[PDB]
Amino acid sequence: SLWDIEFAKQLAAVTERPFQNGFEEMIQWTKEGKLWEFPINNEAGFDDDGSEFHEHIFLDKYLQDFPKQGPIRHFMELVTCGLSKNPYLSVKQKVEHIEWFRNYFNEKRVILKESGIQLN
Amino acid sequence: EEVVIPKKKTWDKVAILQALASTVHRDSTAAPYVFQDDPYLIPTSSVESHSFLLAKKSGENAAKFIINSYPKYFQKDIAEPHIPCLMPEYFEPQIEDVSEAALQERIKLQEPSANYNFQQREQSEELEEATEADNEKSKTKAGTWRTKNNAERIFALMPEKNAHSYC
Amino acid sequence: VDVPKDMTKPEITISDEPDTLYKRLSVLVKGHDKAVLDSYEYFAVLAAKELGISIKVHEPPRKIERFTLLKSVHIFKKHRVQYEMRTLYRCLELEHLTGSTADVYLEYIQRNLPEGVAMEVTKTKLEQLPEHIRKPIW
Amino acid sequence: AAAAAAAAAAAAAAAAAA
Amino acid sequence: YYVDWKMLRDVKRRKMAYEYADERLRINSLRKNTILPKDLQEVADEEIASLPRDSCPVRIRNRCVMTSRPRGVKRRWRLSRIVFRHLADHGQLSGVQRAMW
Amino acid sequence: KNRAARVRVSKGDKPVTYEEAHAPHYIAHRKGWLSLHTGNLDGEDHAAERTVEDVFLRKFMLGTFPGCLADQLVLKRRANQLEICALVLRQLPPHKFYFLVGYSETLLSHFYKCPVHLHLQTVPSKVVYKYI
Amino acid sequence: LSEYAVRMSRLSARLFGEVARPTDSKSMKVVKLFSEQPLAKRKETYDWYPNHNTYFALMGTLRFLGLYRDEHQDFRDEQLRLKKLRGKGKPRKGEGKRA
Amino acid sequence: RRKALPPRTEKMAVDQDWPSVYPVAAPFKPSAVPLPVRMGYPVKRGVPMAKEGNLELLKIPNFLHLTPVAIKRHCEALKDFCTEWPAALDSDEKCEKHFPIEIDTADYVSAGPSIRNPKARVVTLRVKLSSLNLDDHAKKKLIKLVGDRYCKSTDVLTIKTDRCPLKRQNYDYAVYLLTVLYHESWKTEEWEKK
Ligand SMILES: [Mg+2]
Repeated sequence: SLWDIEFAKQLAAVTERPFQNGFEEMIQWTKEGKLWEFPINNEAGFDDDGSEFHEHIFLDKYLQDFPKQGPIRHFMELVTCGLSKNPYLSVKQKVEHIEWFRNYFNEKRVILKESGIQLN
Repeated sequence: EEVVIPKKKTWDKVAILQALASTVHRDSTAAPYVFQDDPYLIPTSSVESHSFLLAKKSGENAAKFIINSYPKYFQKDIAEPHIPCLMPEYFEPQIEDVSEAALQERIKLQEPSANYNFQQREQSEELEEATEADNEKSKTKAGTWRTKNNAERIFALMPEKNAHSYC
Repeated sequence: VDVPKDMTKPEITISDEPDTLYKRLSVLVKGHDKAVLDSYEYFAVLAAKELGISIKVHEPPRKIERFTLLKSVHIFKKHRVQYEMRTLYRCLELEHLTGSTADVYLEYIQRNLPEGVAMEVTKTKLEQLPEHIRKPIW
Repeated sequence: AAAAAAAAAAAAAAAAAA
Repeated sequence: YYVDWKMLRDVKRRKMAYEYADERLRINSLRKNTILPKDLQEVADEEIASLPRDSCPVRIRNRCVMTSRPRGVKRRWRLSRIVFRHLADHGQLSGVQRAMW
Repeated sequence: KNRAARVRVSKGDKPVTYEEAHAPHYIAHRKGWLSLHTGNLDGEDHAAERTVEDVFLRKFMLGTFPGCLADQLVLKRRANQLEICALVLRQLPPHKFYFLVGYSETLLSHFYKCPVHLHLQTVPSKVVYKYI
Repeated sequence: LSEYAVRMSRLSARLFGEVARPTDSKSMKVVKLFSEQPLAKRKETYDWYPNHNTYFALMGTLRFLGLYRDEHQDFRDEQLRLKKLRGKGKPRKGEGKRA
Repeated sequence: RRKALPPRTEKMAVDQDWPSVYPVAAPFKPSAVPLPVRMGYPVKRGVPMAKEGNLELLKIPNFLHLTPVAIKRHCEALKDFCTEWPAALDSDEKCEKHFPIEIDTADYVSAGPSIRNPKARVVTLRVKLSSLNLDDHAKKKLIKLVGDRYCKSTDVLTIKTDRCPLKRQNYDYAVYLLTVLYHESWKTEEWEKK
């Protein structure tokens, strides 16, 4: 409703005022967001999609559609260990990283069968 | 049994800043905070203070005009918390061909609002009681003879709801 | 003479959740010049004394980073200009604090921090024991 | 050579890391 | 405009290196390991060679921001040894002073 | 002969300010730095990001206040908000002073995504320290 | 080195999240490629050069609207005007060589 | 039409409160400071430059808003937000008996538009092995399970977590590792019999 916004702006016209003190300046800018959230922590405004430690450290649940006893597991376990020690990437980026190897291996099927090792 | 753990106190972001502000009251000999404290910039009379405030306001909206007119020079973001009040604003509709999408942009962004209705009614597009209620509110906010022509489009064109008609 | 009345109206509430406890809160204030650090030490010590924290303050050794550049523009390598960067450290060592007391002290400390100095805050959070380890057998 | 079997899912379920 | 055409091309090289950062990271994983058979690694060499030339991070040259000097530039300030002195001697950089010891 | 950040001595009639009257080998000894921030400390980062903004601010303020700038800017950087202390001659009327201060306080804020304070100190003329 | 010790070391890596089964040093490279952010993805690398196009265009536009004053550009314009007045200006594209 | 105004010095009251004059950080405007202060290297026949038009006085940080009277007035208003420290934990000996786990957390501040600092993700956990219910076998297994992160002389186990992007993720990861170490130090497997 536009009339609600009109009533709100009519209220704000008398609520707002040119600043009378530096403390009021900082209060207003903190409510707006310009001033930092004191006490200052380095994780304000970054929630990482509300993820937890088990979504970053344990990526074994994404390795189910791979040969369990083949060298693909030997290589994916190193890939998973590298990604799990990576604080610079979000969970979805690691999901896409695993899916890239997924589709690459499922696309190049002739080479894995020609290499002499039975891979799926 | 010997352990004593007190409770915590939860306050707002500006509660303690207001507490500090309460310790300081208004100064007697000091000029108002919005004005510069240099004597060459301190207002002398009431008309001078009003003129200085108006000149400062002219400066800020002149800057805002440049920011809105050239948004590509302010698209780069440096602050991590991504303050949204410092981003440039856009006064252009997102969709032009779709009638159902042009109205909802042009109502919130005067003459363009009526042009949107004129373009939507050209292709015999059916408008519900919610799309034109805001279009009528747009006219009621800004805007004698054109009002009757607009109001005929309110009742004659569609059986609109009375709750959105009287408002 | 014209003093406003009823100036105080804060929003303070007490929640039932037990307050977090801290054993040592270390503050490392790094700066370029010693006078600002000394004035800040006086300010912080005095502010902690009003709040009853019993701060202990010591000065960690300074760090000087020097590097060397050419003196001329095109060709002169026998003549060089050496530049220096001094970094002085102050240690505000706090003990026996609670979560809200640390929050209010850090408010009054960081909100008035100077422009040319930086601060490193190291909190030693207290915790008795997690849940799956209290007295379990697998 | 020989490989030892480690129960990762059981530990994750027990100590909230699933 | 930019300072120099060399700087112009270096910005393009950096942009395309960032654009292909993920692809090269994934291809190099297939080449830098011994577990996988070499038959797929020889093809991995082919697709990593098929990428455009300016995509590799090796082509990135660290120049000065102001004058785009390809050499004599400090990494901390991304400044040439001449502009850095021109600013420090004027005192526009904090904590920077002539070394006397 | 060293020539960096040094104004040469004339016959004895040039007016020179305190900042220009001291050679760069007097920084932190007799005169202070024109800018203060945390990027130049030991275990801190992001020095170049602030240096480029510093240079841009010097040039932008020099162009914004043409001919009325007495000395160089003092760029303070304190908790996400940057303050600009300037010494300006009283050449422009206060009406035009107040237009430009309000213009800058929003244009710079919207271009750096950080709050900007602008403080002006009006001097009758350029203050002379050494011979004139 | 014993059977008990190697089993303990294998268990330690599995519990801490490290590499469990034995791998070669040349093979640990692929672990490292994902353990940290690549060179092309670091802000210090891909954000090295500020946008001189934005800087130059913004200052030129404010000079044209009369809010910023560029003394260097004024000097260039005055010198070019004197050059065109004395008679050696910039030739049109396509007539310098043949004509 | 030029107009020059005498500064606030002539109107400053002798008993006026200075927190009302300088509540927050200010660029030290000379018209608001009645203190005649001379900063600068003097001339052989001259004197150090006065406060008017002095760039050296503007360069330095001013602590006028942090005068002792103002600090008293500010800290008195903050007493309502703080809570009282329990006297039952005055000495460390009982603190080690009641809360043996120590959590070292790092917080950082820097001037600029940016907040994110990569050093903020590191979380340290320090636990004394003398305050747990490990037996001889589980203790000797845990020592070799942890390796060099246990100090034999001081009997403290340290767990330093960096793998998680966030501080809270590093913290709950660290407590998970503590729980898993405790639970796995208790299980005697088939290969432990050799
Ligand atoms: Mg050139």
